[PDB]
Amino acid sequence: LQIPFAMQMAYRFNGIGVTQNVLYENQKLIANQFNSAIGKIQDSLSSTA
Amino acid sequence: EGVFVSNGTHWFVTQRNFYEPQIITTDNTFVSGNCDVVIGIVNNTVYDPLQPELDS
Ligand SMILES: *[C@@H]1O[C@H](CO)[C@@H](O)[C@H](O)[C@H]1NC(C)=O
Repeated sequence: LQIPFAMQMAYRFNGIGVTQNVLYENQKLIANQFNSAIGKIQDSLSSTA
Repeated sequence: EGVFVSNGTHWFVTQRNFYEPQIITTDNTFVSGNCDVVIGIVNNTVYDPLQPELDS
């Protein structure tokens, strides 16, 4: 069943006991922190065999 | 405890796992802040159940 990804992450936030407005009010910070954390996976594997 | 959903013209709040649409109300919703922040917020009325009693 399709759902917009920012609304899926708002459900993932309710699932951890954080109110879902915390995601919609911080969405660009949360996306930046995620994209940065995925970037560190590339660097860790591109060095630490 | 739901999602906001539209049949194309009207807006309803639904429980997330079974389609049962309800009128959007102060009692099935909560406030936080103002419209300037949220990416993709929509304009629709929210009903207040006190007012048509207080209007008696
Ligand atoms: C969805 O994307 C469109 C552009 O294709 C944008 O105008 C709209 O505001 C977005 N809506 C939501 C709910 O993110």
